[PDB]
Amino acid sequence: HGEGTFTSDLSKQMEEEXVRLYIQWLKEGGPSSGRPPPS
Repeated sequence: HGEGTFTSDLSKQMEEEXVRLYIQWLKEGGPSSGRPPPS
C-alpha cells in the first residue's frame, strides 16, 4: 500500500549512486572508521 509520497529515484537513481557512496562509506569500514551510514 502507498500514500503517494515523493520518492522513487532514490533507490535506483539516487541509491544507484547511494550504493557507490554507501559502499564508499564501507570502502573505509563505515561502521568502524568514524561516520554513520548514508541513505
